[PDB]
Amino acid sequence: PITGKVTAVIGAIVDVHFEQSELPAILNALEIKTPQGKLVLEVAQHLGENTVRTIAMDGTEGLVRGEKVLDTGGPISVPVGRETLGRIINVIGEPIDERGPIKSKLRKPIHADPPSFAEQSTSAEILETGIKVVDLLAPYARGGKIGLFGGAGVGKTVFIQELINNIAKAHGGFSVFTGVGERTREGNDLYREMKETGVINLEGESKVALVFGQMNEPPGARARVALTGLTIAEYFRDEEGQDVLLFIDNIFRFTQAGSEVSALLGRIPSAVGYQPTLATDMGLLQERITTTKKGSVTSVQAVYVPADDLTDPAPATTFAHLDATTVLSRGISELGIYPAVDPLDSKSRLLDAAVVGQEHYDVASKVQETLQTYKSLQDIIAILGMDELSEQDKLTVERARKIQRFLSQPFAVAEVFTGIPGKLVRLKDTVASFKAVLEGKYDNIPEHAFYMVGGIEDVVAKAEKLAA
Amino acid sequence: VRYEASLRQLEQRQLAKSVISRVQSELGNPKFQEKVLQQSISEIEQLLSK
Amino acid sequence: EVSSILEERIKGVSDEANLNETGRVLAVGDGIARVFGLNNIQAEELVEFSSGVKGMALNLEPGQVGIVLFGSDRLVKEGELVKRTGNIVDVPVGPGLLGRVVDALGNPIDGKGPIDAAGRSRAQVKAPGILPRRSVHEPVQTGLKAVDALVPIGRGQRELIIGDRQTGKTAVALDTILNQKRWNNGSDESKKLYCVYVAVGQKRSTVAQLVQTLEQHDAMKYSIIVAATASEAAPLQYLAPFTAASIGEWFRDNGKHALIVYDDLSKQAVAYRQLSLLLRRPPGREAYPGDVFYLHSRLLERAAKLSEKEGSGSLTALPVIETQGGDVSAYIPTNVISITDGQIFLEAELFYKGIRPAINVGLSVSRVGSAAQVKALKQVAGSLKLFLAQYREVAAFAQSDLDASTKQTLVRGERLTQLLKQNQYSPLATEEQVPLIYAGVNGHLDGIELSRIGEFESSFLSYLKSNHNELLTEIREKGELSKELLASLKSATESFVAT
Amino acid sequence: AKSAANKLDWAKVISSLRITGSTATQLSSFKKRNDEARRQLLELQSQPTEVDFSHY
Amino acid sequence: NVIQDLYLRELKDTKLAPSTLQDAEGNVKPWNPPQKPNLPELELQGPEALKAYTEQNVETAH
Repeated sequence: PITGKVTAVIGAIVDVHFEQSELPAILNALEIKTPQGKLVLEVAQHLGENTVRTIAMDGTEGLVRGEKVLDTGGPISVPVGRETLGRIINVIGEPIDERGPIKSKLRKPIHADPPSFAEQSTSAEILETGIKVVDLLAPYARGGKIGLFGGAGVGKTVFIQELINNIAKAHGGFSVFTGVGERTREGNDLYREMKETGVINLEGESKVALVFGQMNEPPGARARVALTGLTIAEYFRDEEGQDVLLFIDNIFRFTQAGSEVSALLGRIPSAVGYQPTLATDMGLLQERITTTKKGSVTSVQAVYVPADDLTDPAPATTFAHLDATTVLSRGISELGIYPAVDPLDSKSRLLDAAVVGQEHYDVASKVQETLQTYKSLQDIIAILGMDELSEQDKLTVERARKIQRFLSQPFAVAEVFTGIPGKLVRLKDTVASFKAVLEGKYDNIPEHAFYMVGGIEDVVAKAEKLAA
Repeated sequence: VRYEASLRQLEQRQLAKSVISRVQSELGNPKFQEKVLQQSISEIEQLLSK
Repeated sequence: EVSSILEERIKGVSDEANLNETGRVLAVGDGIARVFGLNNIQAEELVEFSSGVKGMALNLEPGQVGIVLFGSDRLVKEGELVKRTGNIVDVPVGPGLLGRVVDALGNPIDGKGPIDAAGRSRAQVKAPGILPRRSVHEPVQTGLKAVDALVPIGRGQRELIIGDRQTGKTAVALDTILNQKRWNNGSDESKKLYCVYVAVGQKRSTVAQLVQTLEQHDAMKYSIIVAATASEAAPLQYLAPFTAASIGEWFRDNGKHALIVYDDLSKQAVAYRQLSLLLRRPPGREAYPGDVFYLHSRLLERAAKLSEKEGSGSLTALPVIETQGGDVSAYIPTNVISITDGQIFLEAELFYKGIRPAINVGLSVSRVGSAAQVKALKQVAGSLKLFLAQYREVAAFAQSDLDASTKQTLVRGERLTQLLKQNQYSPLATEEQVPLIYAGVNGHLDGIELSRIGEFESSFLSYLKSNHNELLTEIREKGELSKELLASLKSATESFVAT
Repeated sequence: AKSAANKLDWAKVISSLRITGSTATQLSSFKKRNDEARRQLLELQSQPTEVDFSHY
Repeated sequence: NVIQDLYLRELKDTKLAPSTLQDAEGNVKPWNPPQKPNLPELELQGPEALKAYTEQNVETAH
């Protein structure tokens, strides 16, 4: 059996020396038997002469030199199935949520090789959403990756919630929300909130699975929660033919977790103090996310920059994998319009005549240009005054402010707070609606009746209601 | 048609693990011993001719 | 079926052979490997490991050899036996690679069937001397204005494409390949290009989108695509332009023209950066090694126009840069710029504000890249390059003097900028671009106002062929305008301007 | 057929500009057009209704 | 080597064939039967509406 005695504990880097004909490979799992738990060490180098260098998944503090280690024969094997949906799991594959054990069905290694070239997206397939605002101004796609912007606790968390509900109706698909460097107070709130709005249940089968890596756990455990959530998703697409929408939290903590691993392991930090392994580790992750020829893992990520800087190496690398930006904002939410998605800075590299339809691109641009001109008009209208408008000028202002209210859509998750049932509005019906504002059938329909509506048909009733 | 495509995939893995069983059957038998002699005489012809 | 493919495979292998030397590895990992032994190995040899992975000898040391791993760490294990391939690192060259997708190793990775080769030739080679070189004479056509002859490129040029990454950076390059399809199916073999598009650091998903897009546009049957995607490890990305460029040279020494697009050389610098630091070599200026320069200059001078001796061959280059916010204070961008001649400075700000292509012409130059253009394409664009750098100065102070002359220039200039725009992924023909630049150069955009520029264009072309195609037959064959032809066009353009 | 509807639409629009009482004849023209444009999008949606069996 | 001998024995002795029909039905969509609801679009049924409109309407007058 491949066994060895610990002969060092330099930081969170624990070196195990193994005997003759007893040899690891790089990425294997080492389990140190202890009465204090187990500790999972990942082989991240070979220093030769039957010694290794590893990273840890948990605190190294209290280790003796001389404690037995045992080599599994390959990477950590984490549970998969529909028994792993509605469970918080740390990296190791075990409950931290304390609802007894997860019924093992199949288990699968946490590291897996990028799918074949013929099985990477050869075309853009448009991921359906009930949010209309999202599907026009920045089309979600089954192969694409859409990086959220905006504050945290500003509507973003609720927005994440919304998306889960649409996917269930649209495809049948689930989710996995993976939190890297999670804030353990906030995890309780989100766990409670998710169960309550019914995207997780104690009554059976669930959609979103949560994967949490606390910040008090070593750097290594922070990086490796990100590969562990993804494996759950990869089983749904390849073997059950179903779509999966996989959220990731801060990708700022992904880069941060690697720099420490690098430093401890005896690598030398690169540009801006960051990991010399920044591009290749990210590339592997985001070529594990793609539309397969059965099913698809799409990922919505959250992008947070290092103290307002876009020239740094880590955002740049990220932005390459992203094909859209949804840019949530405070100025839009102060008008009591949730969705928070700032229209102008919502842009896609798949919003074009050839991908979404010619019609679609053109409806989406007109509505954009109108808000863009409205915004510029308002700028000099404040200084000079508001008597300066002509018949023509006010035509752009009227059509813009009709859309500005029209943006707000009751969200299912946020049903209590609005008091109005959440609605969903498919892709074809999103185009049609905005066309109707363009032909001016909805250029005399009350401005306070656009507040929290759905499809084209729906707001006829609200219009009657403001007036009557 | 999708299921047929999968069936091809299924087939490919099924047929893999059967070969892993026969590797274990060969190393289990004293074929382990009948075949090391064969390696030996092949290696003799080869090394003689460097 | 599934039984038959396996039976074939097992029979197509035997994997019994007699070997020379072996090593057994010392201590492996970090994308560099340390091997014990290997006492007769040559330098930059190919080694093959018992994993199946192959590597290139980098450091030959007296007791050990330090190979570099072409492949992910996890497969390599400690105590594996490394055997000499016996051959220097090479990649297959020949014309059995046109319309076969390949990686940097030359493997078919979806492929379009296994790989057939005339020869193999070493990844790394050094370019011919000073003596077999000749200036350009033949124009590269992009089928996009603003480069057509406004910012000229020729055949054997090394002219740069610079801008901020993913502003549509890739499309400008595709159009070069696409536009050359009726000169690439010629009976003039000097006019054909065989093109290699090196995708370094891009998403494997994009590349698969790109492979399909070219087969719709029916252009994949005279281009190769090389891959060292983001997923695939750094030492393979490092070697990706070099390996592909060997393939390019093979077309160039058969005396035929070619093209190679190196997307993105800033990502070759990163790939080489990671490999360099993990070998213990201290970072230079801008945290990138100071030997980065070496890779790009060696690399670039294997794309050069040769003389009559070598078959008047060429390999042209369009190197594609990821700029750090339109800064040119940064090390990697300036290194590519100082080796190269000409720049195709491209603006994000302009791309957003409806100029497609968004090819700024203020910080775009041609030095020796200006003798590419045949006479028709020197006449028509004559001094437009100059006029829109009088336009820049006229608009600095149009926040002093306001005169008709300055106003007139500004109106011509805006109108002219509008005119440059052309649809992307259907690049307008060169013969077709020749009349349109005449008009504007000859100041005939004092009758067209900005909103109608697009409308005039198609209606003016339709008009010209049905009225007189004589003019266009002349430019297809002669490729030189005479004064009489020129006047005949002026007479026709004014007729169209009125009504 | 369909053209007939559109000539009468515009005939009554110019009738309404004058006399009072075609001011809601157009309200009916709008109604028949609503369901008639529903026949157009129905009719554009229809394709050949066979399931393939040659290859698949 | 040992591979060629093994491959051959294994293949002959252990031949897979396509899955049973029952097995196919569970993992696949279990077809769809003739889509007929019966009864085409009903509008303006009986002269009830006719009397209602003839009487209610009248609007020629300023």
